[PDB]
Amino acid sequence: MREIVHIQAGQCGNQIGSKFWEVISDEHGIDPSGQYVGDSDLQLERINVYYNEAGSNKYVPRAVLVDLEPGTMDSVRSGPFGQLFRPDNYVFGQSGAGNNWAKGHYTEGAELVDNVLDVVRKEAESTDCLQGFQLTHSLGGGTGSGMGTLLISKIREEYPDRIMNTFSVVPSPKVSDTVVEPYNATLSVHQLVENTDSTFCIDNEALYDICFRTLKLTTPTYGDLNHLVSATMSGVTTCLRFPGQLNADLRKLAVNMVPFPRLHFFMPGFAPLTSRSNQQYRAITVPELTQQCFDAKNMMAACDPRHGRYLTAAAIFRGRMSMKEVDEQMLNIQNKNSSYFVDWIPNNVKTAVCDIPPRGLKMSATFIGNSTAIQELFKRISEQFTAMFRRKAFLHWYTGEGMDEMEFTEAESNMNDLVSEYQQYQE
Amino acid sequence: MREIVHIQAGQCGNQIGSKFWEVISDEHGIDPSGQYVGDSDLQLERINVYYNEAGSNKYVPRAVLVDLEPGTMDSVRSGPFGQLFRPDNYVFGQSGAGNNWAKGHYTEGAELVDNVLDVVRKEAESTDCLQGFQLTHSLGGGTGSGMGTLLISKIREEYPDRIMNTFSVVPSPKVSDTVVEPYNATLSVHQLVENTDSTFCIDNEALYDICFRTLKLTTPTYGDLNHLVSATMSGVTTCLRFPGQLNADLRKLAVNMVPFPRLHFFMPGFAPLTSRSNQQYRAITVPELTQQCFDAKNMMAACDPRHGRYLTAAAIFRGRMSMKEVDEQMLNIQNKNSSYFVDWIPNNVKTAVCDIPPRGLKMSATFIGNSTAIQELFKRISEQFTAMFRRKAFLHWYTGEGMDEMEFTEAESNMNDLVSEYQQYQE
Amino acid sequence: MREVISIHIGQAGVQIGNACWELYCLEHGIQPDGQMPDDSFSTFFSETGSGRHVPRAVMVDLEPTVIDEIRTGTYRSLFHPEQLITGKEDAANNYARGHYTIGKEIIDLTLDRIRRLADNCTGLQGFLVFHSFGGGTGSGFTSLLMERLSVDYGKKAKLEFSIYPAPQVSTAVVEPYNSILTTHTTLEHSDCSFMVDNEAIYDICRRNLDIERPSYTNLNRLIGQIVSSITASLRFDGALNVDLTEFQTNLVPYPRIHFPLATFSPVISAEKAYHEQLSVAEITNMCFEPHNQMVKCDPRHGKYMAVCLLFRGDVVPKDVNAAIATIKTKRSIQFVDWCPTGFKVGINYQPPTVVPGGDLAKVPRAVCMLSNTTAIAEAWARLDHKFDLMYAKRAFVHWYVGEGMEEGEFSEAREDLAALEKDYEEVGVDS
Amino acid sequence: MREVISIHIGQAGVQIGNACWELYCLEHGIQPDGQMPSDKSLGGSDDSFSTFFSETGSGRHVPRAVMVDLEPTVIDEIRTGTYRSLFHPEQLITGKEDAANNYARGHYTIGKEIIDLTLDRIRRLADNCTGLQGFLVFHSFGGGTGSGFTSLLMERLSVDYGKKAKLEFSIYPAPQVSTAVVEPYNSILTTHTTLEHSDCSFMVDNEAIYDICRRNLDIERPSYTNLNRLIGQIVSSITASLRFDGALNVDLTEFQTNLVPYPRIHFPLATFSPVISAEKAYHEQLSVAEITNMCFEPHNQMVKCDPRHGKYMAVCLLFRGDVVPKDVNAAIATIKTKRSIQFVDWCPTGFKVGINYQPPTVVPGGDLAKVPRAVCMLSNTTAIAEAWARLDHKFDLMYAKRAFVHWYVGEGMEEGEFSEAREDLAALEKDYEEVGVDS
Amino acid sequence: TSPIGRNRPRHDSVADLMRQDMLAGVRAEVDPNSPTGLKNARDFGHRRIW
Amino acid sequence: MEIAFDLSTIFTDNIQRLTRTDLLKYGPKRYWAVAQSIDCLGEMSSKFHGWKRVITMYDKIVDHDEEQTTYIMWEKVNGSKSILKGLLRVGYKTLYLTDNEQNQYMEKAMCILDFFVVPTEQRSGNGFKMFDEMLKAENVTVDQCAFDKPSAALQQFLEKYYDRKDLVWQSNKYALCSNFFIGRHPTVP
Ligand SMILES: Nc1nc2c(ncn2[C@@H]2O[C@H](COP(=O)(O)CP(=O)(O)OP(=O)(O)O)[C@@H](O)[C@H]2O)c(=O)[nH]1
Ligand SMILES: Nc1nc2c(ncn2[C@@H]2O[C@H](COP(=O)(O)OP(=O)(O)OP(=O)(O)O)[C@@H](O)[C@H]2O)c(=O)[nH]1
Ligand SMILES: O=S(=O)(O)CCN1CCN(CCS(=O)(=O)O)CC1
Repeated sequence: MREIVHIQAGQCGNQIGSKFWEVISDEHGIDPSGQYVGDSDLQLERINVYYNEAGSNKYVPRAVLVDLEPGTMDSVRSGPFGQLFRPDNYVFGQSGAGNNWAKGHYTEGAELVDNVLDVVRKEAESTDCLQGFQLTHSLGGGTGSGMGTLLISKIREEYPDRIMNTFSVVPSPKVSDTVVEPYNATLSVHQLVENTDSTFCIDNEALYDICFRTLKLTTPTYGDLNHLVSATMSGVTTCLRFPGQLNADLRKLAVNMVPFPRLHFFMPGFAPLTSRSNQQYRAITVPELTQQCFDAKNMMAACDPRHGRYLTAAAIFRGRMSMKEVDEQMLNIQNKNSSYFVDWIPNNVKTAVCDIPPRGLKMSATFIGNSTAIQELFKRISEQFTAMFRRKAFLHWYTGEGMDEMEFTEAESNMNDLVSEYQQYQE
Repeated sequence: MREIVHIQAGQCGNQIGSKFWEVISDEHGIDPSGQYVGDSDLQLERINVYYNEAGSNKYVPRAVLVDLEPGTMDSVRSGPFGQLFRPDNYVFGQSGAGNNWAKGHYTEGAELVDNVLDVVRKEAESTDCLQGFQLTHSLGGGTGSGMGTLLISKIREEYPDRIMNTFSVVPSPKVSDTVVEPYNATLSVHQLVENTDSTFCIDNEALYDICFRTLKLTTPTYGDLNHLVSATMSGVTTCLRFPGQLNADLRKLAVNMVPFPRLHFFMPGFAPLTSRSNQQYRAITVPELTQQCFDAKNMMAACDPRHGRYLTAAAIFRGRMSMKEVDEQMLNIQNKNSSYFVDWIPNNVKTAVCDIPPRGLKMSATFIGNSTAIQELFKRISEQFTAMFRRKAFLHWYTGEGMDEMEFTEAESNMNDLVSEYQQYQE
Repeated sequence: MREVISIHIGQAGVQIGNACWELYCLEHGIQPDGQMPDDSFSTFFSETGSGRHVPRAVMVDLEPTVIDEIRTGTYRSLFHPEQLITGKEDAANNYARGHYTIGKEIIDLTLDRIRRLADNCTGLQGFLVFHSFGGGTGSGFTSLLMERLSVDYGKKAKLEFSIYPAPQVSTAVVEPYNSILTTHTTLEHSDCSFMVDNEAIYDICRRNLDIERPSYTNLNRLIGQIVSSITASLRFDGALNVDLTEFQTNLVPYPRIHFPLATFSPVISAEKAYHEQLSVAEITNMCFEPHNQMVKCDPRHGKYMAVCLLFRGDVVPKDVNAAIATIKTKRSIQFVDWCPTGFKVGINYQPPTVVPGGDLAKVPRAVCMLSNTTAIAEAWARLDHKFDLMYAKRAFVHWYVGEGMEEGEFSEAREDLAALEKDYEEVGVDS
Repeated sequence: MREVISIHIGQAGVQIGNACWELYCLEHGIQPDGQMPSDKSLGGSDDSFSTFFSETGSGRHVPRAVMVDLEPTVIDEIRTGTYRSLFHPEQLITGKEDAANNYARGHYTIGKEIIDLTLDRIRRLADNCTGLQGFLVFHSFGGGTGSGFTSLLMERLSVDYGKKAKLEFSIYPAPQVSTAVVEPYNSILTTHTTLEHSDCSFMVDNEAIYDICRRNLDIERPSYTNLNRLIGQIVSSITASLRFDGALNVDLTEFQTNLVPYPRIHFPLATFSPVISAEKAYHEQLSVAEITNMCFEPHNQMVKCDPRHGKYMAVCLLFRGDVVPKDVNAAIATIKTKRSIQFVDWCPTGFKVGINYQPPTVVPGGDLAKVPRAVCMLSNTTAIAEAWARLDHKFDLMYAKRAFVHWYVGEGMEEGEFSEAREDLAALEKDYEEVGVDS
Repeated sequence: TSPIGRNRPRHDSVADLMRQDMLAGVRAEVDPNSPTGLKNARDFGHRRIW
Repeated sequence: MEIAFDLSTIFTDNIQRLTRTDLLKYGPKRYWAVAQSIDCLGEMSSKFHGWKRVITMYDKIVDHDEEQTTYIMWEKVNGSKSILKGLLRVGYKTLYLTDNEQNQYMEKAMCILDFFVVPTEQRSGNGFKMFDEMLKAENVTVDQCAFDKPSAALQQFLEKYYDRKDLVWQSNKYALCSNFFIGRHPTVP
């Protein structure tokens, strides 16, 4: 009754989406072949949110797997849980955008977006009542960033009323892996501001820092970071699929956390993250859970919230718990840190509780925050873009597909306006 | 009760008949040796429709294999089901007709027609109450196109009231493998229009297109095409062998479809045809089955059904399904495509639901369509015949066997009347 | 069940028969002594009851040196010793000597042997006459033999494989006369005359096979491959079998238009076949190249009328249909407007067998494109020009008229061939 | 699904292609005679062989190579060598007379003889592959054939195809070890064409690789075989991302976008840092940090130039084997914090990282030891402008006296081409000077 | 040498495509040391932590 | 798996040797059962291993440039009906072997082209019987045989049933055992 359409774009988007679907199938007890092997009636109930029916208790996701490189489709199919997806939902081009925003946004992305929209519309029309769309991509690349932004614009044009959540992986200079990432990020920020209901900024630096200092993982790979992002993504929409004492869908979170239309860039997080060595030395009750939630070192946006007060906060709890403890913990964390919250808003934290925790955990909480620390996240990109555009480096690659310097200036101005909007409420 | 005599003429007819008997043996659990190894009582209560009991749990098919060259019949004897047929039912000549209608109809065919009629009469007199005749042939060849028509004339003279069913493979220009096939096609349809009661038009082009688009088979061999035709043949007469909620035998179909004596050319099809990749991810339901039955790409004739108004249609569903769903789906198909059906017939389609699906299949539906679009095949054959007859391209071969140039003129004119009548009711 | 009588006349016909029977023995696994270490060989061999296999062939030739080579050769044990008909004096490249004078000496024995072969049969399909137009006996004796066969077996088919004079390469001074005289008897009695040219096969061997100096031992092997591809439908099963009767029905539009060409597609060297993807489309496309026909003529200057493609080996019918559609899309390959479906297809499952030491390479598939086109009239025009030049001054007609033969039949045959080429020109006209 | 075309021109190009195709045959498990013994590899993810080797129905694999040379000696040596049955006989294009170390002979007089056949064979190869990704061109930068015929073929290919990528692996003349007296003339005449029509030209010096072999391999007196093996290793590591699975796959278009900032500034360097003998490898730890550090030292560059005088502009590190991105990030941080390694101010991030999960293969009998990790550091450094300056100085020294101009003008090539090429190279050096200076 | 009969043209792939219950499901596991196996283990897998 | 034919009327024993000459004799025109068994077992092996195309086919064997031997294990069920319990294809090939210390070899050794046992009979301990029968019939020791891209399960099979471990891998996707005493080195370092 509240179906969600999932779109994966680019290599990072496809890998995070594969991890996300693996985690959801774990939660719903769905076999990797599409069969249902769950043991609880709750998992099968309201399974239509993320899955369709294929007869003989076989369920397939509503995912649309999108990339300009067929190698990503081959890897997804060969990887675990790759048999779960519908083959007709695999849409691909001849070759990747090559880290070029224009290549993936004006010619190859334009040619493939028709097929992608056809698949998305076919999936959406089958739903009884879709709540909205969620999309996973990376801002640093060409294919993901550019053509995912094109998809965002097209879908927002087609479905103006539905909730649009993008879990974009923003680039950071510490863990830079490409050269022309600032150009694509700056060109995508404008589209993300314009045509998204709520976007969850994710950074690789923050995920590596979490895996290194919160966990004690030796040689973390992309799989662990994708699993953390997957856990956050699953915990965001846990109320839609399971009963709870105080439910909250995506629209409720958007209402709570968006004081103003452009101020919807969130900061995700996960509560029960702790090392394997410290499993037995630390309890997992509500107080320490919220303490982690609001800890500055447990954020996936690679920004210190201590440099900017939160506009709003939201901790979506899971598992059996008492609302009194949750409410008093939220009040304590909002009063003891009054310098880290805005005064002009009386209550900053929205609390949601679900009765089903993730498998293997007694209770879990997902923290998302509309802090003003995103100022630094976009300031890094603005600085890099300004430095590169001062001497017009690598610009001929973008101008060779139809772009112009005027569009680059427009994107830079829009992102500067957004960061100024965050700044002027910091005070 | 309601026994059916099956006759295989020519190489293509023999191949199709062998595949059809393999399919039927699979349906009824008949071992290739002729024994019964089935597991359901309903597979044996109506074994007399297609088979004769040999006493020692052996069920020889009621089939007559006729071909002017012994190579095909030797291959059938050495094939997988060489022990099934009665050894004396094999009737053959010394040399083939050589793709010559005159050779296979006037002298070489007529030498063997006496023996063929003798064995057909012997098989027919062994039935409790004969229903009709099934004959499989190809219009493009010489042996098939001539001997089959002569046999049809002889049987119609002998049995004027029994139903006559011919599964003819009409030649197609895109898969043309004979230089003089339009001549044989015209000289065959001349007798087919007057004599038979239901001709199922099959095109190799349409079958290849099905195996490519739908089943996504890279290398479609003749086994696949013969198996498709066999599935259609099994679906047509499934109400004579298994119980069903709604029953429709050959005579019921003949009454329901043809409004006029000469409009008995049908376009068949099959609903559950799906590729291996999409096999698991597609839920087979009555709406999907009906949509695939009425899909233009699923037709087994090259002519597009969208180019002419449907006169009558018949979908013989197989499997346990609710009659309300079937009726609502068929009415929805009629209403959506109201421009594709004749307005002077209120209900344009006949429905039949059987209880026993094909083995290994949960739900199936066989489509039989009678549309004016079938005039396209005859128009193409007429164009080719006119082009070759303007200069008597190969007429000397036919005139050497006793034919006349006036007979060729009559056949072209008579087939033009068939095109005219089909075009008459299409506006 | 279905067996074919093969007759070889003249040195060219006899040597071509040697190559053909070597190829057949290799294909069916028959040793040169005749012993075989199922029903495949029934077409081209007769069971002796004792396990030996005698080929159904007659080697007739006026000069005995080549037949003596056979009788002293490796294959001296295959053929029936009384089937190797011999004479004493050759025709000396004279039509009259082979037609009347020396012909009547052994024509009765040849007819008796042919009747003996036909009587020991149940399913006779046709005749395979191998001869050369330019030769003396291979023209006159062939004419007389076919004249008697058209009387004794008027119903059976007569497939003739004739060596044709080359446009430039010549080995005789009076071969135009013999060819012109034989063109009379080809029309009257024969049913399909797959003429081939020595110069065309020379060019094929020089270009595709890359051998620089072939001496008849590659030409005969190629002709044997062609005839084996033609007759493979009668002894090996497969999809879309093509018997001789349907072959003639599809290939011969009019009684006088019965002179098809011949072509073998995958004729490539051993070291080049290893690095080439010999797809069905590729071989079908390279069939129609002008530099691949075995007759020295340009098919692009004429209109195709009926094309037979006898595919062999591992071939899928859908590939054949796609290749034929590709061929029909091209405008260079022009077909007559009155034959919209001028393609006849045969797909035999048996791949070709390559002879040890042969020039041909081992390939999984092959096709023999047999096209009846109006472009063959150029060769007849060339022989008409040569005959007119040689007959204006009456260069050597005295040798003919001095051997019990009339002068007027020269002009009669000349106007017969003129009528034939006029008929081809008339038929080639689009409706 | 992704295929590239390898074109080898001249003696140096063909000889380097020998090692390149040996490396490819060992890497993809293809025997030198053409057969691929592994039937199971004809399926699944093991279909990587289609990138270089075209498949035939007979089970043989035909490399997508065009070995063209104006003289038949080297190609005949191949045809009598072990790889005689590997290449297609029609692809091995031969002339009758070499270019005699003359640009004009290779460009016009002898070029026009077989340029049409070479283009026909290249077109035939291109029409066979459905996923043509680009062209790999191997040629001696200062030879006769490898200059003139390479120029002609490159301009013809640019006309015919256009948007398809074209990557050149040239043998730049060494500052001191030059085997011919007329090297700079051909070098600067082909500089004009290689700049206009190519996309990424990775020049190589023989002396630099000689020094690398002497130091890192203890090979006192090396030969051309070692140099060819090293160049083949570099090319295999470059193309590894097109045929193997790994995090951060780098396509050719990704490489061009990341590394080439301006249309004319497209002449990078190349180095295969983890080059070490079988003995020193035991003592070395061979981790990501040290192999990344070894890339940037001046003694490991395969062009005889000191990077310290030239600020780095864009670096593409193509890792292989057991590599985890955290190690690459740490190495990048340590490289950026170094004061000696000077980057430009207009490129805040100049590292493009490509990781592959296929460890490098080692040819038996080769000097390179088996390693678990490998990396190619392709840097668009400005310091090679010193090498161009040396080449221009040599050209000026010979052209001040018209040393051998008559040889060139006697084959239909104008004398003004020398001045045109000199001013083009001067413009290229001026562009490098303009780009290198900080804002 | 003997005549060769072929079984590929006699294959009937459609007879299996018409099934709707027979599902393979189980698939082989790629080599962990292979690049595909390494990618599946690193970018498509995770060390369990809760 | 199951085949609607009585395989006991052709095959003289449970595990029947099938050479190229044997397969040519058992033509699909009159002996379709053996060809269908080969093709279906090859299709099952390809489906289980996930290969893009089927590597084991009757036509691919009969027309192969080199002689190959395939092994079939069956079981008569009732009348004209039988089941198939495995497939094994072996043959001789020329391999460019490379042992330790970068020694180059060029020796002729047995190859394991295809080895597959049906899942229902995989736990019955019958693949060992099939391999023992192959070794007895072709009198080749495990020392001088080569494995074409052996799977993991094959690795445990070898190291458990023959105590053969540490399969040294060659460049041609072949993992031959640690027994390189076949012949002298064509080249030494
Ligand atoms: N759908 C099928 N079409 C077939 C099959 N076999 C042949 N054909 C087609 O049939 C057409 C010719 O039919 P036949 O080959 O059966 C000729 P016929 O037996 O009627 O006469 P003769 O020439 O006297 O043998 C031609 O288009 C073939 O491609 C088959 O198994 N299935
Ligand atoms: N690394 C390497 N350098 C080579 C090789 N062959 C030649 N060179 C260098 O390339 C330059 C000349 O190359 P040539 O091979 O002489 O050039 P070409 O243009 O092919 O010569 P012609 O065919 O005589 O016109 C010199 O600097 C040589 O040292 C080789 O195999 N490997
Ligand atoms: O032998 S037993 O039946 O006990 C075990 C089954 N056996 C294992 C070894 N191989 C599998 C190799 S592969 O098919 O995985 O490559 C044949 C099957």
